Amino acid sequence: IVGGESALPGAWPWQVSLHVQNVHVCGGSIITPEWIVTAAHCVEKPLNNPWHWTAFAGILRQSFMFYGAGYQVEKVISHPNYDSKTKNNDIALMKLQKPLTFNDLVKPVCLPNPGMMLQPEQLCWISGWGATEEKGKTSEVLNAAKVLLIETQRCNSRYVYDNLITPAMICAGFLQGNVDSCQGDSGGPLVTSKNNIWWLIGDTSWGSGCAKAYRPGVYGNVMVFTDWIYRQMRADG
Amino acid sequence: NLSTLLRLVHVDSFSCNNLDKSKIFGSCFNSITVDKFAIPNRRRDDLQLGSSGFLQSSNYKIDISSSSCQLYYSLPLVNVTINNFNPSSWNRRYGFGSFNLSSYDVVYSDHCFSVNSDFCPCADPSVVNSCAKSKPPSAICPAGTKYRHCDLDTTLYVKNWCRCSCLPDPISTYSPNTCPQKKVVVGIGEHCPGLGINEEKCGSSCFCSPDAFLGWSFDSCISNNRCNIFSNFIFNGINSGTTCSNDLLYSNTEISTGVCVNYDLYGITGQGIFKEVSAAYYNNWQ
Amino acid sequence: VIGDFNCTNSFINDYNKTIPRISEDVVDVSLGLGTYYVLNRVYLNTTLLFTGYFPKSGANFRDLALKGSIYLSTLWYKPPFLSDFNNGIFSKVKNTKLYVNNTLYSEFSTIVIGSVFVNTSYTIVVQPHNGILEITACQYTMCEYPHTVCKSKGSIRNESWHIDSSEPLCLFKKNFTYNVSADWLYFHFYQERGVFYAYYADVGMPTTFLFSLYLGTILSHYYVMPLTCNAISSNTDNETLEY
Ligand SMILES: *[C@@H]1O[C@H](CO)[C@@H](O[C@@H]2O[C@H](CO)[C@@H](O)[C@H](O)[C@H]2NC(C)=O)[C@H](O)[C@H]1NC(C)=O
Ligand SMILES: *[C@@H]1O[C@H](CO)[C@@H](O[C@@H]2O[C@H](CO)[C@@H](O)[C@H](O)[C@H]2NC(C)=O)[C@H](O)[C@H]1NC(C)=O
Ligand SMILES: *[C@@H]1O[C@H](CO)[C@@H](O)[C@H](O)[C@H]1NC(C)=O
Ligand SMILES: *[C@@H]1O[C@H](CO)[C@@H](O)[C@H](O)[C@H]1NC(C)=O
Repeated sequence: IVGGESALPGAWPWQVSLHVQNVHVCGGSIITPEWIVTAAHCVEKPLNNPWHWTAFAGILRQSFMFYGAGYQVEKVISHPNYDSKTKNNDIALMKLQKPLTFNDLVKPVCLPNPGMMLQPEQLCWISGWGATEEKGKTSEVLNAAKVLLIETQRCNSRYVYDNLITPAMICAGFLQGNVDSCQGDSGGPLVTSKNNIWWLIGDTSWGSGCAKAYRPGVYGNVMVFTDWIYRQMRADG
Repeated sequence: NLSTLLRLVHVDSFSCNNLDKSKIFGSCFNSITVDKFAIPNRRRDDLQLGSSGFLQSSNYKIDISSSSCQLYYSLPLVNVTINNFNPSSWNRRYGFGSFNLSSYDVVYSDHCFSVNSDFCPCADPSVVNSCAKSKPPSAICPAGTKYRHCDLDTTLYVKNWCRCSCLPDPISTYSPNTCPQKKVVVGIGEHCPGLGINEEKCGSSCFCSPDAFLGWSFDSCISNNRCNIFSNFIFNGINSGTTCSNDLLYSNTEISTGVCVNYDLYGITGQGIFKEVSAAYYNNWQ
Repeated sequence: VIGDFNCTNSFINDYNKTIPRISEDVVDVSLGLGTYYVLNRVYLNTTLLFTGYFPKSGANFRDLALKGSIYLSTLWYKPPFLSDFNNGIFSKVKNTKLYVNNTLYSEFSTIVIGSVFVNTSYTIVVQPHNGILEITACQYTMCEYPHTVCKSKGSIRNESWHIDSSEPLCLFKKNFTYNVSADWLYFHFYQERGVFYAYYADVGMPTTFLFSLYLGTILSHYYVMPLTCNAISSNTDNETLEY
């Protein structure tokens, strides 16, 4: 997060950071207290054996325990039609073996229903644990920033990406720069304000640097993958 | 004299703002500033008292909080020429020439840009070597100015992909803050600092292409086989100074002989009868 | 110190002797020298008894002409060189003729009359430009070191006696002509009841009328600018400046 500010301990209980080998690598979001929504590029073949994974919730500063006080991931389900070259369909699901009862600062986000009628220049918010300016370390505290959604037709211009955005992917941010996410902000909750309720409609998949002109962030559109999530929940039980 | 000015000039329209023409015929002022420029046919409506047109934004701004007048006159097309010169300094620094247009054509500015001294539409050729997609031309920029800002970064699999600023053009760019060329509006008695230059056609020494200069157009000014030229008069102070009128009370009347007439000749008062008599004893000072 | 501005401070001397010169051949009004015609009146065959400002019969002159080559002097801008304009002065000057490539050039000094020689006051200057007298009375900006250079056989300096980025308010501006091949020139300057008069003549005993200007004030001082040149020395053509 570049150009943002530190996130106060308000009400943003939809950010879960996954820790492997006692170090933070990728994050995620929760929609129901039985699954974790996150990216799929961090669930590659070298990242197998989901038993060596823990999840933390309600933790702003990443220092509250050491190899304990976490939730062990039981099984991870990834998208079958995932490509490592173009980074398409980059959505993975992780299931926790704990009930994760609702308490203070614990409230998931509902899935977006088909037909939201989103505005073109809609306002959105980003959050995660990443670098500060460029090629930095993991932020100790939680920071957030404000981003805007740009059109896919304008994002497919020959000067910004040269038609490298699939219909299942959307672009967001500022074309002028100074507002982007650096390396380490995997997953990330991209929610918006509508009908007095937040809707998780984005998912950070890949990017080309941060705070760079003509290089906006890339967020996964979960509108097409809405039916795929419901199929995994019904097949589980 | 107001009569001598309107007679020898083919006046078509004359209106004053914050000033009445009654007091002009006889007064005293300190100084008079006159501004003259041609009138475009298509942009003839942008010269009104208050308009956000192309002329009042990049060519000449008309002040409203001062007593001024507007003069619309025409000039014959015989033995006349139009001077089209670029008042910009940094534009001609990199080898700017002329518009090379036909006669009876005037150039007006609609998109004006202002840059600082540390500006060079030229990239460092040592950095552009590691570029494969959208590789801009580069040359040696003179000392004292930084080279063009370009960055090399990979998106998903393209190792050699260089991104620069001022894309696609400074007139309509996606990131105006990143490009050093910024739009400016001319003020009271100020010219346009310069026009937009396409960096893609710039750069031996850094020499931009003559077709890279964008943000200008032209239009004829022929009406009834005559050219239209605008004139603006601004008065600085009133009831003071030395620039007084002449047709206020002395309009060079005629000598009326036969009857007695009052005298105000060279500071002498009286009455007398006139009589023309051939004399030759007068000198050039008496 | 004449004005209140800094013109130049390059090689300025401290003091000198600078003794004035008094000449022989006092005025003689028996033929017409010292008198002047009426303002704009023509008088036919008669005898007129006119009461005006005329010099005294049998009076001496003072040489106020100054010539410099490289260095100036501080005492040049101090009394008694800065005389007082009590009622008026009568000047007898000559045109310094210079021959360059069989061409005739005549230049002489410049007279400046005023009150305090500042921006908020008026100042009258009469300088010749190759036979053209530019008599202007505006509110000039006089500096502490006024001077004037010569056009023909120009010096290594530049004429700089006033500096103004804009035209000040002026009450009189008109050019006059005279005979370039003349020998002597005469002038009359005096004031009465707040108005100023001026006269000039190139040939003949009497003097001709120039103009009449109303000022409303009382002038008190006057000074004659020096003429910096190179052809007014002994090694060059033998010729001197007299005012
Ligand atoms: C110029 O004026 C003088 C002074 O009046 C004139 O001299 C007298 O003129 C009258 C008129 O003819 C004679 O009667 C006198 O005898 C003259 N006196 C002398 C001493 O000459 C003179 O005639 C005038 N000249 C003209 C008019 O041409
Ligand atoms: C009186 O004559 C002088 C000298 O010719 C005029 O001064 C010239 O003015 C023009 C117009 O500004 C300049 O281009 C010349 O360089 C001036 N010459 C010098 C020697 O200074 C002056 O304008 C004349 N005055 C009037 C009222 O016509
Ligand atoms: C009155 O006298 C004047 C001057 O002598 C003359 O011009 C005018 O013609 C006279 N009037 C008549 C009606 O004769
Ligand atoms: C100027 O003086 C010369 C010499 O005395 C003379 O020949 C010439 O006629 C004079 N010119 C005028 C206009 O008086």
